[PDB]
Amino acid sequence: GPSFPEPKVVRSQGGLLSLKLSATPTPLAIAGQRATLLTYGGSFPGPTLRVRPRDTVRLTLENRLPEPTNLHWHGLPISPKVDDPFLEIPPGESWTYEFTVPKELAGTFWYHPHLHGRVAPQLFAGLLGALVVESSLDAIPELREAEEHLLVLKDLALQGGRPAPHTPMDWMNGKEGDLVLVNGALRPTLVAQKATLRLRLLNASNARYYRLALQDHPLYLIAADGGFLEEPLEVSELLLAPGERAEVLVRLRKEGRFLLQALPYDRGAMGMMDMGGMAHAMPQGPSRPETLLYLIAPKNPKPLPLPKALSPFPTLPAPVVTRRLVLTEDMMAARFFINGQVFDHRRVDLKGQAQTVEVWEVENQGDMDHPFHLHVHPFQVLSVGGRPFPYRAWKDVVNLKAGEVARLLVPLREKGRTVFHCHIVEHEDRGMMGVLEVG
Ligand SMILES: [Cu+2]
Ligand SMILES: [Cu+2]
Ligand SMILES: [Cu+2]
Repeated sequence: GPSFPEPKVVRSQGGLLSLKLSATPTPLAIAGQRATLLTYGGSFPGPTLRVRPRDTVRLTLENRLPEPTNLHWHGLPISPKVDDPFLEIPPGESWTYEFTVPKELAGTFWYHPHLHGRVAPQLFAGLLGALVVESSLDAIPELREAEEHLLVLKDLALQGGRPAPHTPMDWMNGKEGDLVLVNGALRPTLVAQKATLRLRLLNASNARYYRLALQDHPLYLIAADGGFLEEPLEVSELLLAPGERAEVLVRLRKEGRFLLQALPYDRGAMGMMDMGGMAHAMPQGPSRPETLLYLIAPKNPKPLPLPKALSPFPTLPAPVVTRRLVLTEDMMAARFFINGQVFDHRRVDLKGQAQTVEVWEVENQGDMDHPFHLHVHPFQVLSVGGRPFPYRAWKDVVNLKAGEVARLLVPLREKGRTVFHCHIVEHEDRGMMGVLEVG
């Protein structure tokens, strides 16, 4: 096939994407070995769904797993009566998700399970896929002429031909695997045919971070989790925490082979040591560097000019309330808290008013990085760690290093009961989740 593997794309037809998708244990060949994963649509990753604004999506999920499951339409500002974090599809049963894609939307989104207590093993086993909302901005020449690819960043560990089980330490840290894959392939080669690449990036890992850097090149950020920036932003590297997305332009500068790497990054994962005293927790330190893919430039590359503008970001109404949510950890118990509490599906933690704007101050008082995710209501990151954010764009995951405060501007959109949680999904399963009701 193509030198660069990418998930099969399913496109809406005549404004309708109608698709049956099974969640099933699936034999397959992955990274040169046979393994049985849990997949959507028989593939790892699941198929990429490509839609336009105002399309209707009608997705029937058939659960052929031995445990209940559901879908989270991660990043989509749709109703929590559709993107229902409390829904349970029992084994053997089916459920149809039907929604309209919002008119003012563009970017890379994704779908994965969100059944509390079971997310980490199901996501780690292979249950995820991308959703792309294509926009009229994709027709400006500087983007239309670029060579576009999706890069699903997800790691894996195998044991006896199956996803490796979760250990107690995995529940504390979030599980990372030794197979660091792109679109389910081990260090694939991308033989570029054009000098400008447009790369949609998705961190679909349980817990692994990707400190992205392309050898000898900057990256030009053009979209965050949930929409375009206002103009391209040059970066030397780009950290993608679990659940985050980005879109970048790569302007290949000369012929040759360039490594795209996940540079060493210390997210605060912990190990245990015994040095004659008692057993003590000790930092794992930075991750070892990983090569994600080999990028081969074309002959005599002459990249397009960057676009001068992308999408203006909405001027939001003045906020009507400021909220403070404090993240803490009990590492040895693998328990994780928001404002001193663990998730309870019966308890409403925040009550807000639809079509008002709130300021959310999220403070990480733990020692690990925590990627904070809010369902249903995309937000504008104002600042993190006391540093103003260098661009305006819709995000739905914000990474907090130890001690940092993020200030978010949160317009409340669809009414209903939804959740916010750490997207180290082990931490969510172990209680770092709360309930927001919008009325
Ligand atoms: Cu998610
Ligand atoms: Cu969630
Ligand atoms: Cu966390």
